[PDB]
Amino acid sequence: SRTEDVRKYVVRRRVVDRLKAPKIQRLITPRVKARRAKKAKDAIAKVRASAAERREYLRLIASNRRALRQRDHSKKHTR
Amino acid sequence: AKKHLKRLYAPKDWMLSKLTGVFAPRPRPGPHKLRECLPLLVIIRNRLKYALNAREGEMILRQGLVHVDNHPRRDGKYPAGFMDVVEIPKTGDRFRLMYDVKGRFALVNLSEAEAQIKLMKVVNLYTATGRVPVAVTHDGHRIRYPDPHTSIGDTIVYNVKEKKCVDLIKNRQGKAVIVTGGANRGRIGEIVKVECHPGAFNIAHLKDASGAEFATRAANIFVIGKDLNNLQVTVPKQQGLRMNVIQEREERLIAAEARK
Amino acid sequence: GIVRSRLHKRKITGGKTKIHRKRMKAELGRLPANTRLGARRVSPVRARGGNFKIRALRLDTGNFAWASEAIAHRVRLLDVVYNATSNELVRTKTLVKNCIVAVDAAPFKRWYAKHYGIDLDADKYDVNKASPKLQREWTRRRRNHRVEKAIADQLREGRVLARITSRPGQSGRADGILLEGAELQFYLKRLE
Amino acid sequence: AHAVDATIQHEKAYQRQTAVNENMKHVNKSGHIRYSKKIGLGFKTPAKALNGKYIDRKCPFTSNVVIRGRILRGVVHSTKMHRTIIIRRNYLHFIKKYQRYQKRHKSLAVHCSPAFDPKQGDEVVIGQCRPLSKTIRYNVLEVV
Amino acid sequence: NSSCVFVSPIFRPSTTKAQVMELFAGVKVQRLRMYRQNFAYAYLDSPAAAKKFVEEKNGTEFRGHTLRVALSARSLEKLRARQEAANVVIAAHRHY
RNA sequence: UGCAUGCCAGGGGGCGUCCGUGAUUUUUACUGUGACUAAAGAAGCGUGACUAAAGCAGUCAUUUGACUUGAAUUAGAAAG
RNA sequence: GCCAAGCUAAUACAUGAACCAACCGGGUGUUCUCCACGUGAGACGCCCAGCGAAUGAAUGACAGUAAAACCAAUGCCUUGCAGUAACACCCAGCAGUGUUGACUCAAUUCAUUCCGUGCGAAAGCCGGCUUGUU
Ligand SMILES: [Mg+2]
Ligand SMILES: [Mg+2]
Ligand SMILES: [Mg+2]
Ligand SMILES: [Mg+2]
Ligand SMILES: [Mg+2]
Repeated sequence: SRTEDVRKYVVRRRVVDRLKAPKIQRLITPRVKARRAKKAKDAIAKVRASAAERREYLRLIASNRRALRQRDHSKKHTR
Repeated sequence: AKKHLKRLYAPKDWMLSKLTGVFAPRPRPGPHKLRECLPLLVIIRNRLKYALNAREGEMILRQGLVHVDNHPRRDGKYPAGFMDVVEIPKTGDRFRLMYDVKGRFALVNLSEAEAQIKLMKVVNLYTATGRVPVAVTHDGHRIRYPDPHTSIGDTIVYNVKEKKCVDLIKNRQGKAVIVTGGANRGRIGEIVKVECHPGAFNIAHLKDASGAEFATRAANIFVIGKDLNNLQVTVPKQQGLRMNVIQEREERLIAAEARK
Repeated sequence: GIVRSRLHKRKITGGKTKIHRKRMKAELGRLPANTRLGARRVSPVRARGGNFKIRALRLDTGNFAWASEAIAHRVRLLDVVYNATSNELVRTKTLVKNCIVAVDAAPFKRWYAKHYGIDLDADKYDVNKASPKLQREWTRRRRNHRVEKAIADQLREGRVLARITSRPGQSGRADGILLEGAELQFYLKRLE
Repeated sequence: AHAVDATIQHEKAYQRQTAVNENMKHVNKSGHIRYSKKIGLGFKTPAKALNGKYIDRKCPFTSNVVIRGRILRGVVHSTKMHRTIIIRRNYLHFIKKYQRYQKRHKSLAVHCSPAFDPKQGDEVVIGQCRPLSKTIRYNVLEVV
Repeated sequence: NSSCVFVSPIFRPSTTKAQVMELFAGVKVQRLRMYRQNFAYAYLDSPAAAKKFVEEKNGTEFRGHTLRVALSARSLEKLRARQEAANVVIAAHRHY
């Protein structure tokens, strides 16, 4: 059944003494579970970092255009 | 493709003797061109003499003891070209690869907070997907959001540790440059004018500190500061000043006799 | 095999070239697709660099564009009626780029009713069932644009002439554009 | 939108440009849609290319052909091909041993767009382009 | 601090001028201006009246929309001062 | 994050940059400079590998190392 | 040089990951709430909106002259135009500005298409400690 350890039921062969037991593959441990979940967290963090980087760049572009708009308006007002 | 490099075909700046062996370390593709690079194995063995042969060079390099641009490199065929910061933490060396007045590769010793700064020449600008401006540098770096005033030919001073751009130096007349190719390689001068020839090669006319005028193609210049008195990077001892051959020979004879 | 090199060609002097190298894979050619009208049948071709071309052998559906409306629709190919290379390609129903084909006009007629509220034939789109926000939108669109007379006669008959824009032997697709303007009149004369 | 131009359409296939939709940025002086670009190297686009009816897929001003590489000068030698001309480049070659020159010439096949109409003996400026035929590697850019 | 208040969202194409005054019932509003950007500028009578108007309107639902209100730095007397300067050149423009 | 914008005024000329329109439009050879251009080989600077053909090394203190060592410069047709 | 039958792996092969999780657009409903007696406004519902590829449409600039009226719509000013990037809220500057000597190029928006001949976080491995459903 699920939620049951499988290492206990692994077939062991003895030679004449060594008990030969195969290594269990696809045994997802809590260590492996944390490793898998970290990959998804890193991926979503990366795209959010680039989205924040795009926002800052767009702010710089817009602010520079705004400053030039404010410069000539003040010059026209002082004209 | 070609995997080998004959020693006679290797660049002369590597200073490999023609009688020592048939082959030279073939530089792998990477940040710098094969003809304009200095392989890590050459640096650790022939330049620094930390390794007596290639076997000890691989032992040092494959351990990750050598850092280029704040990142360990385990490959002795790594290009490691111009204006690269090479540091060995186990010994604390921290030099930068530059050109002397002869055009040979020079290991300019760096200090703390100077090994964090690298100068990159912008060779191409393009728009990536999502309307993202990207600048390609001379060492193969792609900057995802360069300064809006950046143009091809300008140089970006870059923080290798922080992985971000700190300032921009524009390619204009009156700025200090260093020649990275041709017969004038390693000379430092100030831009006087740029002869623009569409389709052909643009010609830059420069003048050094002494006052000598020399020219080169615009692709061989590398802006390094606002003017000759203000350089953002430390240059080798000669300060990019080419000396007369007759004068240099006499000085060496006088100095040699003075020592003895 | 098939080569695209100039070694076998005569020089401009008429002299023969003495070839001193064997044929190279980098200069190969391949057999033509000769794509015909029929149910879809393609064969991938592994090309230089590991990329794949789609050598279409039979095609009877394509994505055809109405340039003036700036839209496109997937329609079935009814016939091929003109080919500039030779009428033999028309006789065999060969699909190549720039060949004149007849396509189903029903999807374009359906979109015309949805966009402008006009029934050309007067499934069957009910224009009277549209919301009053849509009928008001029909008035704005109708005033600026009038349909071309030559296009409307084709749409009533059920088939409209079009020109193939894709290369079936290279991409495996049979995309095209509806003939309009002087181009439509040019080919109408050729087809009697 | 427009009627068929008989003087231009005599090719068994409809002649048209591929950069613009002619039966709809690039509007000529006669109020027609006609693609025309500006080539670099300080060469002016001829008025016929700007305001003309001809269709040429190999013209450097109204097609996708681009000019890059060498820019040469020559004299028109033959004008018997359709849209192609032969030019001559006469030069003196130096023989070192005799310290003297000899006259030499080369012949090049050049595509000529229907905007120049050169005559035998005229002198032209040509620019390098992609191979357009077996022997054509140059396009006429100017007629002097 | 100030007598002006910023009010949004006020959808002009869907409301009349008197319709938006209903939310201003009980207050003596001198000048009220409606804008294309779905907001309204209202000049009240006293700073205390404006202040007490924004501690009970922020978040309230008006005409099917939650209202966002805040004190505005615009001043009523500056509008009258600039208007005459604009008004004289309107008549001065006729003189050219 | 308006955390921004301006603070001698003026006219008048001097320029940089890009585009448009205009000279009844001037090149080529030669020659002077400059640019670009792998080594090996050739020429050549320096250097007692015991000399030399070579090589690009080594030298000097006596040191837990100096020389911020050296390995310079040329020619290399024609065409571009 | 070779069959046939029995086992058993994967970073071989195949399959497959909703919520967490955004910004932005297009097409629509005989949907409702308001304004005017329709270049109306706003909610909600539905259909789609990733990289790359295909066809079509549009962008990829400007740079050869100085002022007035009139109509319609809409901005503001007040109850007639001074003057002002643009935008009908939730972003009051979240690109009005790619590059080249030159592009049908880079990149963006819209419509439709991709059918095996594309696109996993290899459903992978190993280390340290503090030993950790971040
Ligand atoms: Mg495993
Ligand atoms: Mg080029
Ligand atoms: Mg695999
Ligand atoms: Mg542009
Ligand atoms: Mg452009």
